[PDB]
This record gives sequence, structure tokens and C-alpha cells, in this order.
Amino acid sequence: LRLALMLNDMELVEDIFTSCKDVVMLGRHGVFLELSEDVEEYEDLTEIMSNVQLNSNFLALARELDIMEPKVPDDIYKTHLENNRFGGSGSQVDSARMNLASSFVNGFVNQDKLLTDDGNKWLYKNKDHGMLSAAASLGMILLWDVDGGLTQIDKYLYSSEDYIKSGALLACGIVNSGVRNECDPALALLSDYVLHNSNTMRLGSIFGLGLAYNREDVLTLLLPVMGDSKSSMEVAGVTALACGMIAVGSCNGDVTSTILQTIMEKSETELKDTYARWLPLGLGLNHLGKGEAIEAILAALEVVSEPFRSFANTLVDVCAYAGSGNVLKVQQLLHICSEHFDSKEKEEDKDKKEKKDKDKKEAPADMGAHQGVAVLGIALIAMGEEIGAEMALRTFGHLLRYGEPTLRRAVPLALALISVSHDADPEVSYNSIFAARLAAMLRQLAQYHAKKGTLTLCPYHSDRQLMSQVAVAGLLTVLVSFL
Amino acid sequence: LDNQIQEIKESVELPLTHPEYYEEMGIKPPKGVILYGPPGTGKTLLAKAVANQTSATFLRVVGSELIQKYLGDGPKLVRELFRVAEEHAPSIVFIDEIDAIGGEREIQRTMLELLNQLDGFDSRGDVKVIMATNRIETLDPALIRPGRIDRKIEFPLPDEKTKKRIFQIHTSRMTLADDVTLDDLIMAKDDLSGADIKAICTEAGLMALRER
Amino acid sequence: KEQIEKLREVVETPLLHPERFVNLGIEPPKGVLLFGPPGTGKTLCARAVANRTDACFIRVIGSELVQKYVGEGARMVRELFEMARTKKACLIFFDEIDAIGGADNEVQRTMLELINQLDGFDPRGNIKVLMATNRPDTLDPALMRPGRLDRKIEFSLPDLEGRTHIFKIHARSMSVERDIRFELLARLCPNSTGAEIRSVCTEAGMFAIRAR
Repeated sequence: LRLALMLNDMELVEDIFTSCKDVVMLGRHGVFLELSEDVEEYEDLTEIMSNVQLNSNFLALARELDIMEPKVPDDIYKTHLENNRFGGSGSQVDSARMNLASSFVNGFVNQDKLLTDDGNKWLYKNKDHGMLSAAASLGMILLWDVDGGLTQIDKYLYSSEDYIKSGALLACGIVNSGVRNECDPALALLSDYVLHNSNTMRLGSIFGLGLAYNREDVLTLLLPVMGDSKSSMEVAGVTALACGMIAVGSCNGDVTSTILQTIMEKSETELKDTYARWLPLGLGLNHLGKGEAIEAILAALEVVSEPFRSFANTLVDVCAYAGSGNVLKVQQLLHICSEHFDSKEKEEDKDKKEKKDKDKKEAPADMGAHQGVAVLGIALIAMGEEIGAEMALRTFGHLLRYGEPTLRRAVPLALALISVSHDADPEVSYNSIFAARLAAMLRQLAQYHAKKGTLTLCPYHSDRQLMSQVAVAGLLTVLVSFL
Repeated sequence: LDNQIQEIKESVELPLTHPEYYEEMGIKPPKGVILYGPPGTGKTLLAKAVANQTSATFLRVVGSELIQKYLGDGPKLVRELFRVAEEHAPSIVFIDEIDAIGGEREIQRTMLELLNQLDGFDSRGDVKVIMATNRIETLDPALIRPGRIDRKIEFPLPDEKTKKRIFQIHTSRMTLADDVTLDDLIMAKDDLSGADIKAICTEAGLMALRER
Repeated sequence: KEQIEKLREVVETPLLHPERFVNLGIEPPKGVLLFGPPGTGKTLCARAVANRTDACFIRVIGSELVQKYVGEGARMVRELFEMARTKKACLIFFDEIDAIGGADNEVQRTMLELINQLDGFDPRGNIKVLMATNRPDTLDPALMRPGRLDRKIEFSLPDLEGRTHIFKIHARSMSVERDIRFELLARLCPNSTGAEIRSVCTEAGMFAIRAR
């Protein structure tokens, strides 16, 4: 099955399902079976097992409800969390931003459901993007109980507020990934063409359906989505990321008219460069799964232009070098590392955590000793992918102390990803550093975040553009990489 | 021996075993005990601390060299061990080889500061501290009255049976002549935690390995 | 029961009802004297700290009076008496007076100035006197005591019906045999001084330890 993780073949799962079917644990190999399989072989698996299924137990067991049917009741049974964290750590929230960190709490602490139903007006006192984060928080508390999800989110569906129903459909997309029954009421209309509600419902519904999902009908419905070209960034954000998560793990990628269409319409208008920042995210997501693809040279011939689409080119260079023995790209990395452009250093040098993710002995380097603080952010993000040994925390000792709110804000993120009784001590160190608002909301985000799959590699690589308006914070809370 | 290990086990390992006699009987000895033995160095003291390592988090601190190896750091590392011991309330703090008194004027103020911080004037019972040394006469009586209030035990002369068994195991694969006796070896040596006879068996096995 | 009231009526009553002592006749009492074997010393004083009504006070040990580079002890006793002046007649506790009593002119400054401040009415002379020591061989406090201090009593020795309180505070031992009865430990050992019961926990507790 590891050979199926590295091969991405359709016959291996059939031979291992008839050989594992003959040799009758069961729910455990189903759980990490679904964890090990990518987006391709579970839909090919659901079509060949939609044909035979050999017991009715291959789509009965290995399609949905059974990667979470063993965990959730046992997680509620074997674990007993205290209420003093909700009380104190759930009581020092204020200033309309620690309340956003409290939507992070509500969404990402679900045994106990007290803070979930702690009265009302908690979503009314919040802001628009906090109304998305709180409308989707009740979707993050319901990764189980499919029948309960409809009767808990139904109160927020088609309500009087646009963000309550759009974030409610986002919740309907987060609660499940194989029900696919909530599509029609939101995917049906899709038509505003300027700026009505169904565009925010297109954010939560196209992104939620992207989390639920070579599907062609949803892409034909996504043709007027990219053709609309709304002024909002998260439209093409969740569109490119949605079709990318649909396209990750394909047969050596593709250069079809989907990403060719979003490249032509990408270069159509050179405004709001954040489009030129998050569209190459979904582009490189469609580049994932390659074994011998020449898409880096095809793009290196087709998007040679200003550093916007050249930044798209170096993003294709990032996702096109997942990792092999190609040290020529390491000396090329050192050669191009001194470029005057201060963003291709960030992403192209940020690829280090993805390229050498296995041989972590060479990952600690002298990148922190430079003067390009953005590179210190690169190593800071690259650290948070392991148990966090004394060397990594040693790097968090120097990286933890900085004056800029971007690095002081960025250090508790990787500090919380690297550690999911030495957890609360660096937090007290943050209390000694500060006692801005972003560092407090993010340090609470660490307080409750403490307690090669693409699903764990995409959300943070897309999250590398947090240094903008609070509009991104509507997508910051719905990251699916957090187990 | 289980006798002197059950009292320190229930003393410092308290909140992980039989939780119906600490608050129901109303005992609360949040001070622990102080160990001392003429051999000391942590052989039978570490043999008494190995029972805490079964199901708990352990912290091993041997000697006071890490305090007297800097210009003016002082008890800062002790404060780090006390804050990580505060964050590690369900753990066991074992301090061995307290021979700081046996320049010199700072030892008395970092030891009096160790007395002030070990007493917990503004803290409740959260972590237990174990003290161990070689000679109890060198330590000043300041660490006795505030420190030890629960129980103290005296340790007799070393045990030749355990050291003889360790030397027998380390010399089982080795080649020794008939004129090499054990009583003169275990008798001539003194004040060794076992890692020192292991050290002379490592340099003796390597010294015998030099001739192949 | 008797002695705990003879020392409680001077630690709790003088602050709860000041008018009862002004109108009670002679004057509000000064304090008591606790001298003799240590036994359970400093435990009832910690109980008096636990029985504090409004503000906890600062404790002073006898070891702080003797320090290197003499001359700081006078400023120390004058600065803690000045803190007593600032804290509206704060409580001052003296532990182990035998370290300086029983008269070294550099110590005669601190102890003769200490007598000059206790017997002197400059800061105040009636708040609370209390001395906890070990040996009664302090000649100078024995001759300068009737000047201001009074009410000399035994250290801990109660009457026949008074031991049960010090056994209810000595119930914090390991265990007798189980959690069935406290009175089984509390009433089955009479005629034992407040330190002879520490010899019953140390020697009878050592017999419960050495009982396999």
C-alpha cells in the first residue's frame, strides 16, 4: 500500500482488495487505506467498486463514514478534556479578533460541546469574515453525525444574512466529503454576474465542494466562475484551489484548456496581483502527480513575461520539483537564491521544506544568519513539519524574538504546527514578549492549535500569503490540513 | 529494597498512584524527603529513583558543576529547572551530588537562594524536590529545618553484594588470572555510584583489549 | 486544649476585639514564650499564618541576624521594624532566637540594639511578642525578659485531655494501617510530650517502617 502511495496505480488497490479480501485490522486498514490513497484512485476505486464492489463492503466500508466512524466515538470515549481551557482560555477573548481566535477554538476543538452552544449573539457580535469563520465553525465541529449536520446547520441555511448562509454552505462542505447531497441548493443558481450572495455562496460552496472532491461537470459549472472575474480575490482563490485539489495526483498532470484558460484569463487583466499569487497555487496543484512531465518547460516557454507570470513560472518550478536526486536544482537553488526579486526567493526558496522533507538532517542550514528576514521566515516555516526536537525549538528560540509583526505573527503558527510538557512554555514566552492584535490572535491560535499527501501540503503553501487584509482570514480558519 | 522506596515513591510520585489517601486522609506533605549516604553519588539513591521512572516523567540532575561553571549565572539554571518543574507538576525532580560547599562566598547565597526558592513562599504544593549528597556534615543546617519537615532516613555502609555482582557481570566475558581477587578491589574502592567501577571495568576491558 | 488557648488568645483575640482589652482592665497582653525541644515546632506558627484574617505578615528567622560584613543586621532589623511601622503595626515573628541570644561585639550591636528596640517604645511596644527557640540556656533574655515580655509556658506539653489536638495536627503521617480510624492513632498513645510524640512518629514510625 506504500507502493500504492508512490505508484498511484489503479490495479494495485484491486489486487490488494482481492488479496486483502481473501485474507480477512479491518477498520484500521480501511482508515489508513483512505488516508494513504489520493484523489485519483479513490474515484477510480469508487467506479470499479461502483461496478463490482465484491462484497458491497468496499464502497460500504471504503468510501466514507468509516474513516470517521471508528475515531469520533472512540475519541469522545477514551479522551476527557477539561473545561478550564474554555473558561480561562475561552474567557480572555475580546477586541473582535480574539473572538476570531475563538471561532478557531470552537471549530478546532471538535468531546465537549459547551462553547458550541454557549448561548447566542456570539455570531451577531462578530464581523462579516468572522461571520464566515463562525458559520463554518459549526461545520468544523461536525466532522461526524451526517444526520446531525443538517439539523444543526439548517438554522443558518437560507437565513436573513448573506454570510450566514454562505458560511453555512461552507459548513455543509466541511462536515462531509462523500455525501454530495448539499450541492444542488447552492450549485444550482450560481448566477449573479456582478456581486450578489451566490458569489459568497460560491466561495463557501466551491471551496467546500473542492474539499469534498478529473470531475468535468463541476468544471463546466466553474467556467462561468472564472469567466465572471469578480473583484473579490477568494473567487479565483477557491476556484483555482478547488480545481487544483480536484486535479492533484493526476496522470503526469495536464496542460489542458482549463489551466490554459485560467492562464489566458489570468494574463487578460494585470490587476490585483494577489490573483497572480494564488492562481499559480492552483496551477502548481494541477502540476502535482507528474513523473516525467515537461510542464515546467512548457510553462517556461509560455509564461515568460513580467515577474507576475514569471512568479507563476517559478511557482510551477516549485511544484514541479517535489523531490528526487537532482542536486543540479540545489546548486541552481543556491545560484538563483541571490535574486533581487523578494518573492521568488520566498516561494522558490520556500520549496526547501517540500523537496528535502524526508532527509531532515540537511534541512537546518545557515539561512537564518542572513539579513533577508524573509528567508528567516522561509526557514521558520520549513521547521514546522516534525515532532520539534531540541534543535528545531532551538531555532524557535532565536526566531521567536523579533520586532516585525509579520515574523512575530508567523512564529506561533509554525510553533503550533510543529507541536500538536513543553507546549505552554513558549506560549508564556510570547506573553513575555507582548505582555500586537495579530500576535495575540495568533498566539491564542497556537494555544488551541496545540491541543506525500497533498491534503497536508496545500493549505499552508496557500496560507503563505497571510500578510494582507482580513479577507484571507475567512479562509485561514477553514484549513483542512489540521488533524 | 521496597521499604525506603515506597515512602519516597508515594512522596514525590504522589499524584499518579492510589488517589484516595492524599486528600481523603488529609496528609499533604508537599516538601518531600532529603537523602544522604556516605557512599552517595546516586547508586542506591538512583536505585531509589528508578521506581519513579516506571510510569511518570523523570528529571535527572547530578552534581552542581553546571552552577559553578559560569562567571555570574548563579541559580538561574535552578530557576529554569523549577519553572520546567512547575510546568511538569506530575514529575519527579532528583538532585544528586550536592557538594557545592564541600567564589566561595557566592555558594552560600545561591544555596540560601536555593533554600528560599525550594520552600515556595508564594507557591502551593506543585512539584517535589529530592536532595542527595555524600556527607551530611558538610551541608549547613539551613537546608534542614525549612527543607526537611516530613521524614529523613540514614543510609548505612555500602553493599559489597551489589558491587560484587556488577563487577562479576562486567568481568564475566573478561579474562582474569587466579591471583586477581575481588575483596581487595571492592574494599579498596569507596564512594562510587557504580558508574566508576563500570568505568574501571571499561578502561580495564579496553586496557585488556589493547593486547587483543 | 489549654495551651493552644493560652497562645491563641494572644494571636487572634488582640486583633479581633481591641476594645475588649482596653476596657478589660490592666492592658492587652503581650505574648507567650515557646522554648524546649523542637518536636513539631514552626507547625503551629504556620497554622497561625493560615488563621490570618486580613493581611499575611512577614517572618524573620534568627539566621538573618548573623551575616558577613557586620553592620547590615542593624539596618535589617530597623528596616523590618520600619515595615512594621508602615504596615499599621504588622506582625513580627522571631524564629530560633538561640542563634544570637545567650551572650563578639559585632553581634552585641545587633542583639543589644535588638533589645534596645524591643524594650524601647520608639516604634511600638505592644503589638505582638513571640519567641520560638530550642534551648532555655539564654541568660540575657532570661534576665531582660520580665521588662516587657511575660507569660512563660511550656513549648507544647498539653494536659491529659489536650493531646488530641496535637494528634489531630499530627494525623498527617503516612498511615497507621488503613483509613478506618483516626482516633485509633489519636487516643492509643497518651502521656507523651509534644516532642516525645515526634519520637513516637520517628521511632514508632521507624518501627512501622522496619516492620517489613
